Amino acid sequence: SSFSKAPQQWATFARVWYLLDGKMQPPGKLAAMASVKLQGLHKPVYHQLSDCGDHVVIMNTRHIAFSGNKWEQKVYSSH
Amino acid sequence: EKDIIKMLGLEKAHTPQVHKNIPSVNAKLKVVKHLIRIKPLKLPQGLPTEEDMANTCLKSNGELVVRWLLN
Amino acid sequence: LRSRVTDRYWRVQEVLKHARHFRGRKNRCYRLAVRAVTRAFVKCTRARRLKKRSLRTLWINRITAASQEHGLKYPAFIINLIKCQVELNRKVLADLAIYEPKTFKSLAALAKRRREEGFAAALGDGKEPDGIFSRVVQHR
Amino acid sequence: ISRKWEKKNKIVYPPQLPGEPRRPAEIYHCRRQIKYSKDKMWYLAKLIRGMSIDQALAQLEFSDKKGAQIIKEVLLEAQDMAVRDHNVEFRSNLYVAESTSGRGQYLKRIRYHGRGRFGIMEKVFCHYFVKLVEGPPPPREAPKTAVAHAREYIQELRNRTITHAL
Amino acid sequence: TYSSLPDDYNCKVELALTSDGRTIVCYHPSVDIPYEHTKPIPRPDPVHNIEETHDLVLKTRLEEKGEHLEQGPMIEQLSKMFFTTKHRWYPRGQYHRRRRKPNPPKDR
Amino acid sequence: RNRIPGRQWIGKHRRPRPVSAQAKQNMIRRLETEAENQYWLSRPFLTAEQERGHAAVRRAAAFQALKAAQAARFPAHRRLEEQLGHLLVTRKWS
Amino acid sequence: PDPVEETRHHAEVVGQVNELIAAGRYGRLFAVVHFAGHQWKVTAEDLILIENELDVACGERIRLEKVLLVGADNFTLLGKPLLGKELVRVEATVIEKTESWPKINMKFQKRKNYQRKRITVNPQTVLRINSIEIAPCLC
Amino acid sequence: TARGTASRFLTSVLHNGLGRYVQQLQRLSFSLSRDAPSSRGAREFVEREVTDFARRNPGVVIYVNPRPCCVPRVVAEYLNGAVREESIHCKSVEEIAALVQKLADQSGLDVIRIRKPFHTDSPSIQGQWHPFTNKPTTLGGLRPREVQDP
Amino acid sequence: AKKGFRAAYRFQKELERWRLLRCPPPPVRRSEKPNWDYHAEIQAFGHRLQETFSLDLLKTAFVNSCYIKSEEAKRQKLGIDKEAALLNLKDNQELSEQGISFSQTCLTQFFEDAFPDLPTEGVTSLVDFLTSEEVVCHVARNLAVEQLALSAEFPVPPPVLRQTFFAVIGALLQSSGPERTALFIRDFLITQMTGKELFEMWTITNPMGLLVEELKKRKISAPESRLTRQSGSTTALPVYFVGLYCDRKLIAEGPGETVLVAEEEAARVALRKLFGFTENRRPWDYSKP
Amino acid sequence: AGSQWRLQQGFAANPSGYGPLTELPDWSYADGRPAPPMKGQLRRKAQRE
Ligand SMILES: [K+]
Ligand SMILES: [Mg+2]
Ligand SMILES: [Mg+2]
Ligand SMILES: [Mg+2]
Ligand SMILES: [Mg+2]
Ligand SMILES: [Mg+2]
Repeated sequence: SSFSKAPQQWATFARVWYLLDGKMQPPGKLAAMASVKLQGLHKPVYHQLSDCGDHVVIMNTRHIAFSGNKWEQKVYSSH
Repeated sequence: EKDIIKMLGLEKAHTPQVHKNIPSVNAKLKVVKHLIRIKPLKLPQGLPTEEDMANTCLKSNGELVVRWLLN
Repeated sequence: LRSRVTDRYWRVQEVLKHARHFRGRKNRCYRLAVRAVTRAFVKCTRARRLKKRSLRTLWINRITAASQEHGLKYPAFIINLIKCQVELNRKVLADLAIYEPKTFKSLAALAKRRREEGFAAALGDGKEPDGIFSRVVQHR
Repeated sequence: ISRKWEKKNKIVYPPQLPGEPRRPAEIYHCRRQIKYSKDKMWYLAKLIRGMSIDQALAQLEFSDKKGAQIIKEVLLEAQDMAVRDHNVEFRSNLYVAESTSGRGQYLKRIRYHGRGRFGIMEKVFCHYFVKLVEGPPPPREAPKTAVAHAREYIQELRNRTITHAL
Repeated sequence: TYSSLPDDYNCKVELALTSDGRTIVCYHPSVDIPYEHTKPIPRPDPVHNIEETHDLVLKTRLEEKGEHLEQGPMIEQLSKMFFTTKHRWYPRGQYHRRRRKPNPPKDR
Repeated sequence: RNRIPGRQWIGKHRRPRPVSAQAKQNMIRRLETEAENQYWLSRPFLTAEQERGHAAVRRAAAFQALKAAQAARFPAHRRLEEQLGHLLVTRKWS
Repeated sequence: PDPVEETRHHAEVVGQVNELIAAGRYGRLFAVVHFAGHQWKVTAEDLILIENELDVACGERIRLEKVLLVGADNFTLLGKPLLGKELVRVEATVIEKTESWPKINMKFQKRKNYQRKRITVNPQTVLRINSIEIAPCLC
Repeated sequence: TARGTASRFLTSVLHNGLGRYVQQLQRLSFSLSRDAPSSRGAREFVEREVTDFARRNPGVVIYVNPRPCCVPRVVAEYLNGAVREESIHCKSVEEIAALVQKLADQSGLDVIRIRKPFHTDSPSIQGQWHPFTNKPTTLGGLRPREVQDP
Repeated sequence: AKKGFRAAYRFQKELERWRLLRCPPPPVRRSEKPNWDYHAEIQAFGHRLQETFSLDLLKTAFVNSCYIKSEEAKRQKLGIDKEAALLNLKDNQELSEQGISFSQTCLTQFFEDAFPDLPTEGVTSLVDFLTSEEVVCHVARNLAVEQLALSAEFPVPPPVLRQTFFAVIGALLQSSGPERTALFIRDFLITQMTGKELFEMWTITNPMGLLVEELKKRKISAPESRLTRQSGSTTALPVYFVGLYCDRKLIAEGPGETVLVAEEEAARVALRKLFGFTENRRPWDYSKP
Repeated sequence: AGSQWRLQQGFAANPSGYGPLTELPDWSYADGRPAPPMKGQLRRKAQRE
């Protein structure tokens, strides 16, 4: 790209913000793509030791649509 | 079953070995027929002669090509 | 004739020179060092076997990441590239993904075109002549 | 036994050429076989590191430790050597560059408990080492500011390279 | 104009096959961002913030006010600034500091 | 909360581990291969009578070669060069 | 697309690339070469470490013909699975014929008194790739 | 182990082999004995192979210093300044020739772990990947939920 | 007291190692070390580089005026007459001037022929960098030119070492043809720019100003900067892509931390493309002419 | 992977099996004289014979 050494490294390891709507979307399918973006498993420069990672903004999370009867069967427990 | 494998020359896996089709060999193969893969030997160019011994190659589909990568 | 070991200084130095970077009393005491040094070498060989596996796993993640960027999954990108008789291992494909964004698009474009030809043959009667990219060239 | 601290005062440096920076003085002094313990003496030694000699004596003047008087005698007699044996003027222009405590030779005794049992008692002796350097005390380092942390973190994110790249 | 992938982001890939059949060629030139797809440079964003005159009778003052918050409030300020946690902003002991390599190998 | 009594793979009560769809396909792939195995063994080229001693000279010669090689086991020759070559230890530059 | 038009279009692209390569309008070249059982992504003025000893004297110039891939900024040529020797020529120069650092291989089993320690010194060869050339002959 | 010893990248000294190849070995010095039985391998090598070795490699200077010693040694110096000590104590003639030939082919850099089996300068031909190299541009560069100015 | 001598002597090998670590010895010349024969090294120097040198020329090139002055002080100290031989020793002052003048002329010819678009200021920076202090001293030290140089105060001062290296060029110029010395310059001085990029050797401070001037020569009105891509404007790590459009056509694009930094990088890419000094450029030819 | 496709087309399951990528010599001298044969190739031509 004929960039200088400093701006070339900065551009490659840049942080990117994503927007993900949640209007009538199951949280599991919402989390599957959100997990990939957070880890950085979409960049071909990925590596666990590196700090590669992208912000994700999820809106309309009150309108998620659980499939089947999971609204009454699935339980979240803590002590 | 171990001895029959040993006495048929099948010690190393995934290495083709040629045997006759006489009943004596077939008697031993029937015992270990669940441990081996058997395919016929095809000869598109016939049996190799003494001139083309070093150019023989055995393809995966089960045919012996006498002249392999000429020139 | 009373025989005594005199080079015992070098006997323990051959062991402690591999344990200079340890934490605690393992870098000074000989009894605790040998058990640490011996376990250090065992982990060296086992990790060396896993070094090839880990790097192969890393390459597939990079290939999958660079293939999803073009809208093509990893399983579809590999089998439909082999059908074009392109024998590139996963090591160089990862390198092409990072340092050759244009070329990796062509390989991804090649795989998608080959895949779309395979589906057309199945959808038809199966008597369709092999696709312009699906023709097999045998060297002999 | 080992006695190397005493011999550090016999080192003679070559004469300095004109124009070179003035070499600050260095005075090495120690006391051997003090009845005070090794660990107890350490806290006093840690106290006076990096302070000028005048305020170092002031702090040890009112300390209630038995070793406070012992250390104050060492500093006072080391100051006299600096101004007389060495050509160090301004006897108030010295700072304690290094102070530490070592262990001496212990005497073993028998301590009785009862039921015919006993325990070995170790009479404790310790050494004190002090080095005085001519000049004002060095300035103590302040904690890293908010900008310093941000500069290091941004620099760290800029050193990153593609691991197992080509 | 046939392409398995769209020609809008990286390059305009054009595949082809040699008449002999032993080689696959592809002409893949770059695609440049058009002028209509870019926004004007926000040049005067801190126009008054960068250069503010306190008064026209006295010279301007470069008084960078500082609070020097304690270690507590400082870390939570940086963590929120860089979108990280607070556990990595604390220093480490002498053991870890000393064992770092003074001259790490450098490639390229 | 729910435990498997004793060891989880031995005894009267075991783990309820079921068979998977992948396992069924592995069995079928092996069955198809073995189905072809027992077809190629069905029709021999020669019958039992026609193979009576067809290759016995080679078998006899193979055994005779084994006897000959095993009967040659004997200590190797000892020569003067081996004994006189030890004096070269103290070779000097005069 | 119709194969009748597809072949006609393919002729134009091959001719266009052949015109581009014949006029010397290509910049830097990279190539994927198969050598010593491994595939290397190689461009001009690089180094590659070969893990096996070669019977080549130091300073000799050797030629590699197992070129899987070649390409530049504006074009890329694929092989099926190899490119012909008359299309791309790659030459490399041997620099160093050395030995690897001592690698340790140890096997240990608990409470059976079995330890085996051996050190492996693998001979190595360092190659310098000088030039990659593309012939303008392309059907 | 790798964590115990140092590491270096694959580097050629003075960009050797690019324009021309220069034999990095500079000199050798043999310290053998005329009476010690352990120096027999060194003495046989000097009489036979040293003269022929110098002809093949005119870029090295060979020093032979027969003096009373118990462990024969050969010292090899390279252009970059690295000096490598070796012992030829009680070795056959062909072993000395193999050992000396190996020292002639080495570049002289320190023999430690090499992190990568390749080295390259400017590997980013036709560009290097950045998160904007494959994302299409929106008309006017608008953000996903940005309201147009007019 | 354990009987024996191997243990006692082997530790003396360790005691020497500790002393060197505690008190490192000052560097000394290779001449004072036991293995040295000056005439043998000179002959091997010519064969190592595959060049034919004149022995009289080389020994004239490896003697510096500093060494001659140092020797004369020793002669006066001892009061022994050697003016007939010592004073009649030609230094390398004349040879170095011939080498430096030819090297700058030869390097300029290479860059003007290979890079027609480089301005007069740019090419002057390129040749000065390759003949600078740090580049030449590194090459001379790794080529055993410093080991054979007769001078006082080892290690040889960088100004003195650069003088000696170009003296060897002067000796090669009079021994072989000028075209033969040109190959020597190409093999050991042009190769020092491999990997390095323009504006790392030709430092300028106003890329935008210089770009407009170059476009006036090329008859292009003026570049216009537009923000192509951006990611995060309130974060502490923003990323901007400033692109330059002339007549609504993209010619360069550069990233950066801020818009001002990115915009200058856009001009850097534009200048690199205009001057034919990109990173995709044809690699320097090293084949036999 | 795709070994089943390669077996269908007649090639080896493993791309290292008797293919043109393995039999051919990987290096040769610049002037053009042939390189010495590989140790592996000579061994592979002895078991085939
Ligand atoms: K059970
Ligand atoms: Mg009592
Ligand atoms: Mg006790
Ligand atoms: Mg006690
Ligand atoms: Mg249990
Ligand atoms: Mg069960």
